[PDB]
Amino acid sequence: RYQLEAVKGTSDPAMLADTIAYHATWTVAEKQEILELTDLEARLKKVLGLLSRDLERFELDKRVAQRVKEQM
Amino acid sequence: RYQLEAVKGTSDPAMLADTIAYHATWTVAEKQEILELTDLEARLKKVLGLLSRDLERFELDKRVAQRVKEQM
Repeated sequence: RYQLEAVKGTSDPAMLADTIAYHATWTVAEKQEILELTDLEARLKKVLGLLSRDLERFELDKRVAQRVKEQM
Repeated sequence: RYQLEAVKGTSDPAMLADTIAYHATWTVAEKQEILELTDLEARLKKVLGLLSRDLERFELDKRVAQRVKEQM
């Protein structure tokens, strides 16, 4: 959990947003598309949505695995 | 269950998993495959699934037998 200790110590939203977006390993094409934006709102919203989708898919996969265990 | 209760203080919980697998009635080949497995999580989930299935079979046997007495 050492990647969560580099997002504190300062009070500038832009730098923290940039480093959080960088820390999330995404595809290079989507990284370039994010970098193409001049503001941060749209890219932060996209990253948040992608992370929420990934968490939902992980939980769904675990629950489906348990359900398939019960089914077999 | 006295064998399992006599080894409560035994360390190396892989031993505990193997003993729980050995104390439940299924294929002896399955017992040997689980015991010789080096990893713990895989054997843990496999034995948990076997316990789920045999608990299901015994509970369904109990309710079937209740229906047996009711139908007679």
